[PDB]
Amino acid sequence: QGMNTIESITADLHGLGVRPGDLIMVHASLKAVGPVEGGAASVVSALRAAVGSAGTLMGYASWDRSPYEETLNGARMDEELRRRWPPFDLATSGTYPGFGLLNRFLLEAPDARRSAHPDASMVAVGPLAATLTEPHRLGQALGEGSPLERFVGHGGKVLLLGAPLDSVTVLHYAEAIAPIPNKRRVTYEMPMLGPDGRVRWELAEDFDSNGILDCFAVDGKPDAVETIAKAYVELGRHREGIVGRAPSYLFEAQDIVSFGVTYLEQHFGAP
Ligand SMILES: [Mg+2]
Repeated sequence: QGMNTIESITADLHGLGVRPGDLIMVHASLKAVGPVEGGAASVVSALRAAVGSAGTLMGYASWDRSPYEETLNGARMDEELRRRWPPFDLATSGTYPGFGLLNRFLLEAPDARRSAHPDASMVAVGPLAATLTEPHRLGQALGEGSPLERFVGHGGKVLLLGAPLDSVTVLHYAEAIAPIPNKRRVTYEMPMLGPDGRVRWELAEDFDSNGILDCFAVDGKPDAVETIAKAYVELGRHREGIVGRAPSYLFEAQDIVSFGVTYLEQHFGAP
């Protein structure tokens, strides 16, 4: 039909390998998925149907008003602002649109929870929701201690619904743990909520999310996430298929992270 349905999307997910009980991190382009009856909310319903009440869904929500670049690497932050930057509120603050409209609807799903790192904020729904979303500290955006580390430890799977291979966020965790030199770092500041005296701008120091090494940080050229995912795809371990009208991928998170660490060691462990 012109519009896929909750049930037809659930069938496509199952055919791609999603199973009841799974922990799924989703990156979607809902335009690639195409019209579904009831819109993006019905895509969440289908995913929930696919993983059952025991499964957990997860998404990279971030924040539509994050001051990442405005505070990046000791930038003179322009107090022209006079600090009326909107506070990061877990329930009301918007998601970063670049990571997909679906994260807004995961947030609206029943009993969904959201992590407190404003720039790296994660949404999760299901038994593992609090486990995944707490703790989430400045300086632990995507690496050790982050929700990504626990997503990998709990056997998560990465679902791309028409999103490109560079959107595989769990490979930022592989970047963080890979025993190689010359890894790039950044610094920025975020409005925290500390000892309930409102906003306290606090500082983070973390690995660079836009290029872990110099050669991966060039514009117009593949970053490490894309480079590694493409190389991993050649093994034929992942699953591919259509969901709705979107070319889609399902990856085992432990395996692609382990591949990514191996890849980075074999290629950049020399310097
Ligand atoms: Mg369990």
